[PDB]
Amino acid sequence: PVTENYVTVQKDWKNTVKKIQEAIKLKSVTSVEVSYNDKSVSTIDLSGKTKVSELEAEAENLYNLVDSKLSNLDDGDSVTFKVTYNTGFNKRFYSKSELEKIKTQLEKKVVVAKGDGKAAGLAMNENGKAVVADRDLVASDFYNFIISTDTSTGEYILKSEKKGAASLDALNEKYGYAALAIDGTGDFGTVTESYVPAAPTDILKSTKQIDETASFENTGKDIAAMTVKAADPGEDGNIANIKVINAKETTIDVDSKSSTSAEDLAKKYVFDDKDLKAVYDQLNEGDGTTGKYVEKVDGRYQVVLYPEGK
Amino acid sequence: TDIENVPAKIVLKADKQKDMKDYIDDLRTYNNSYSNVVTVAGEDRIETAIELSYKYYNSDDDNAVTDIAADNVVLVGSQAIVDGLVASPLASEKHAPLLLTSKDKLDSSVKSEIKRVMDLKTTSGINTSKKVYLAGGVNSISKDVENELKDMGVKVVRLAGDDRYETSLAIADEVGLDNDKAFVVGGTGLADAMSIAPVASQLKDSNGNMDVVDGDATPIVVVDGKAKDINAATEDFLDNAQVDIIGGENSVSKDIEEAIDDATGKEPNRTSGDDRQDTNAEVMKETDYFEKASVENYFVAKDGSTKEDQLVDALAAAPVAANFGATYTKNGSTYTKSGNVSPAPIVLATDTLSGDQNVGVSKSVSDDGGKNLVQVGKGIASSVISKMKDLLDM
Repeated sequence: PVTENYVTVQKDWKNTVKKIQEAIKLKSVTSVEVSYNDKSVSTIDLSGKTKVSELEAEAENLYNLVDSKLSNLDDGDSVTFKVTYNTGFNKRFYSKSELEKIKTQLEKKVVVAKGDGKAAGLAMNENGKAVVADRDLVASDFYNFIISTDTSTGEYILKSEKKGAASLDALNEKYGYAALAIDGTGDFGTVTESYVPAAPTDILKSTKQIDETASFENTGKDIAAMTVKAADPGEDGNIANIKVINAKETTIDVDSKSSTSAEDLAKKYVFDDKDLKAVYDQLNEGDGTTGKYVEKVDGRYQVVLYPEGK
Repeated sequence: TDIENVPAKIVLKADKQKDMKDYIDDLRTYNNSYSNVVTVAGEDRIETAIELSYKYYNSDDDNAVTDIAADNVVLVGSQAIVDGLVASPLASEKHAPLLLTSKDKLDSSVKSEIKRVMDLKTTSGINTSKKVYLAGGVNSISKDVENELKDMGVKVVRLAGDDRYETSLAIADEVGLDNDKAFVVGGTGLADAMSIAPVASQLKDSNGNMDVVDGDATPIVVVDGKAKDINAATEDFLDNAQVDIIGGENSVSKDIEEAIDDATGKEPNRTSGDDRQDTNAEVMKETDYFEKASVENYFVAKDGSTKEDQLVDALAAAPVAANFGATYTKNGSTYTKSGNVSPAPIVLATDTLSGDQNVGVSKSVSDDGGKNLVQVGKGIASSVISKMKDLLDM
């Protein structure tokens, strides 16, 4: 269970609340405590709710609660959200984004790899004879994948289906299973069988995760369907403290020619050297990431500075 | 400042660890430069001393010398550098500012500043701890200034003699030879004495350590170096104290040096250069005064090449430079300090900066660079200021 702090600005407040609503609709958020100028005013507890329709309404109430306050925030005032959430797919829903990524990955996963022909394996049709195949076969050659929702809870889910006989036949006349080493001169229908995909029975949703060992297991000409197992465990009761202030946010790319120079940034604002020295000292130790003044995000070094004034 | 009141949120992005560190280092340099390179000047010399007193005495400045009401004040004539030449160590030991007035009339600006630093207010009275010292005779500070101060209702003590040599003795007698040490300069060594005023004004306990609460200053004595000997009054004062002479042989000759050797029983030391600016540089190079690679703050003032009377700017600033970094305050009936002391020298230069001085600053400055640079008064060329900023990494 992690406790982390975050500071956000006023002109990006709609995005920050949007994110909290998105976590609520995934059933992760247990409570949200809203405070005006360090004064607790309201609390939202989502313990009993276990359906997307129920979570959507409590998501809307949060936006309606802090709409006029954040829209008219004055210099010196602040708003704080204390969010308690759980982690792990045995405690939250899959989002549609996460399911779409898994879908692409499953569609392109290799199910039958091309062999040398010196033993049993994949054979391809060459003018009536079975020769070494030109490519590997993938799951999307046999199955098609569908994203829908559960009729009990409303969470997004992922399921698979056998392709049509038309699509599968078009494949059966080109690739097949050779149960013995192919000499490249043996007839296709005689030296090759067609692969048989199994009927899918599992669905990816809460409490489940893709079992990459069982899924698409090859046993001769048989191919297993997408199989799921118990999801990995997560921690309970993480805290995220998100503050919203009325400050201008400015980003500088040090690796650019147009970026603000350290000289011109120092004429505008006034900085504390106890913090500037804290940053400099950390960047003289290893990679410079161990410590709270520098971090790596999306493959880049990031440092956040708050000037004392202008 | 609190996060609810910060003006902005800066986010810095970089690919490589080096390019990020180099940006921060440059940011540090310009941040310190723009903050702590200040100029305390005003319209004339009289305003300049007032500007220094308002900023550093009885003030809420981040680098003030004292933030409590002052009990003493030292007054010098604005055109009498000869009289008040040794007045700086007195101001420093008495925890007082050094101010300038006109010879004839007590200027209204000085009248007001004395009230502010001393905390004189019509709602309360002047108690018996409120004294004002006068450095100079009646041809330096007239009787009118003396009597107008007395009508105000404070104590006035004129320290003066028949000439500059007697006057220096009166002032030095007031400072006190508490650590068996004194400085000697020649009657013509105006800038030479001004280069040692920041050193003399440092407060040190009996074991030679910095102590702004309990320490004592080091008196300065002016002698006539165009004689064959020293007079009795001078000889009586020095007793058996270690003597440091500031100036060349053409200011304090070898026979006066020998005279001090025999009268004291202790071989006198001497720091001297080829001209005014070289002697200034030599003071920086002497390890007894400023240890190598350990100075963080620097002051700049005019050298008086065109007119000697302009040395008063350094005269008023010397007590501040000797106590820079600490602040004199109270906590009940107990006096104490706030911070740590790091005395500063005064560089003397109006138009150009001698190469000797360049070596002086480079030796004295710490490896981490300069923290503060203060420009006292107007008239100094920006060429020397940029050169000083470069020398200090600022």
